[PDB]
Amino acid sequence: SLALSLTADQMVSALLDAEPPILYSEYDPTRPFSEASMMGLLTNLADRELVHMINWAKRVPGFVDLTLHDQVHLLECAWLEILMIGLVWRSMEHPGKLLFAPNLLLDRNQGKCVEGMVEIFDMLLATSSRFRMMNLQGEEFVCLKSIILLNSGVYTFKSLEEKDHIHRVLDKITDTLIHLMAKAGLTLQQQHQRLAQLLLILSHIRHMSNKGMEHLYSMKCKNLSDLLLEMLDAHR
Amino acid sequence: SLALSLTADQMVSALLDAEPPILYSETRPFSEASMMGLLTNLADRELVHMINWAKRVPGFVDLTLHDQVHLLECAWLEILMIGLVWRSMEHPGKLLFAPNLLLDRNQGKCVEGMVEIFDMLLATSSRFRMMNLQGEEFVCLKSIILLNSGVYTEEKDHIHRVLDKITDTLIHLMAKAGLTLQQQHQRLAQLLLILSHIRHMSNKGMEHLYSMKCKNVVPLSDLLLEMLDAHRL
Amino acid sequence: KILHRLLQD
Amino acid sequence: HKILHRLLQD
Ligand SMILES: O=S1(=O)C=C(c2ccc(O)cc2F)C(c2ccc(O)cc2F)=C1
Ligand SMILES: O=S1(=O)C=C(c2ccc(O)cc2F)C(c2ccc(O)cc2F)=C1
Repeated sequence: SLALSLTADQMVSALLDAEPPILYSEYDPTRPFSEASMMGLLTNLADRELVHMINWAKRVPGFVDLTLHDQVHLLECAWLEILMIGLVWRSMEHPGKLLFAPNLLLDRNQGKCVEGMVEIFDMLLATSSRFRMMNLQGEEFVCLKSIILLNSGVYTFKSLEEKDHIHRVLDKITDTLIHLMAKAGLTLQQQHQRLAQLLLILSHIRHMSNKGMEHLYSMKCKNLSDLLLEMLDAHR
Repeated sequence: SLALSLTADQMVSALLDAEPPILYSETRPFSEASMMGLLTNLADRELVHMINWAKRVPGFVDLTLHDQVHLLECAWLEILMIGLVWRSMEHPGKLLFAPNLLLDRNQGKCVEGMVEIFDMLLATSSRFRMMNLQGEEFVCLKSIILLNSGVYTEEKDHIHRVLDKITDTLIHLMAKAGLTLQQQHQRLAQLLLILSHIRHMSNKGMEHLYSMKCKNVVPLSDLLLEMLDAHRL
Repeated sequence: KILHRLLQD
Repeated sequence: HKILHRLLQD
């Protein structure tokens, strides 16, 4: 209820203050890496990020007003989307490179170390170049990331009055995005165009998550942390 | 180019006039092979009309031949699904693949793994019902899927300007319906967020067709195999 | 290359 | 009771 009674600026400051930290990798550059090592670095990193993401989700306005079964469901469908949009956001100031960690900056040739990883790398890179071209703002980013959390699992669900509450919160995040674009000087036509451009990117983020979900499911059945396999079996 | 110098009302009528026809399927209880065959045959014939519909999408003919191929290869199942979901709006709990082929989720059990995709499609149709999706909005969403789905995989500046044009058309439609400024961008967001689920359904449907191509249960058409092979390289 | 042919027509 | 089920509580 308090999430609905939030002004747009209080919505932004709540999302900004809830941002998770940028974690570091175990990456030791004494080694050029094998496939298992580079995969171990990304797997260990994503496992520690999931713990922060879970506690980040509890501070998303309206997420706490949901039942525990619904919270588990939204996170199970959206966890990789949230990891990826964060990676893409961290990589905005590093063209042609993915900043997995401050000490783990990788280009596409290093992504070829893992079989099939290069295709997902280019998609992640193209998304980061898109955020760069649009000059995506951190206020817009935290809105998009919370939209993913509330949207990606809403149609994979009597009583269903909770889905109506989620849509009310989603409408509030939409109001917040327009409020930000109106403050930056954009005209009404420019606000609606930018709003559409940002939300169409979520379609590609869903695409990368689906492809990445198959890539991880292959690595499991080809020789990951327990929390990650538990998330990976949610797509099965 | 000409798509940009065109008004919002002219965008709607152009998209409406380009709408493909509703095709029919070719009575015997269903099995794994029979139901997969009817869906494969129906989808193969729908693809031929989609290709001619795409050429009538404003701005699509301005693209190069390779870029047209890439967009259709990336979005073909999305476009089939949003059309199926659109046809099934006035049939709650059922999927209208063809006028003579209306199926419920119990009939989706005739094919393994088909149930999960059926439930997602039925959920999207009920979402369109709850939102009271208009046909003018539907043809805008379908053309957005065509131009957007493959745009990240300048000729892209043209596609993005055409995409902005469709956003202006959607907002123009909502302002004609009497919606307020807040109701306009809210409904715009609600419609575009559905495209993320349509993409998710297509990816799940793409996995399912690759399994049947390997399981060799029903021979797929050469065009359908080419569209399916494009999602791996 | 069936898709190419169908786009030519 | 899964891991995610418990971390959401704690
Ligand atoms: O597509 S990826 O190259 C990117 C990631 C990934 C890892 C961490 C992260 O914060 C974001 C990511 F996307 C991963 C990823 C890789 C291994 C893993 O166990 C989990 C993952 F998510 C593969
Ligand atoms: O996920 S599905 O249950 C739905 C479809 C589908 C078929 C035709 C159509 O017009 C729309 C569809 F979604 C299909 C589909 C099924 C078989 C096929 O050969 C092509 C397809 F597209 C599978």
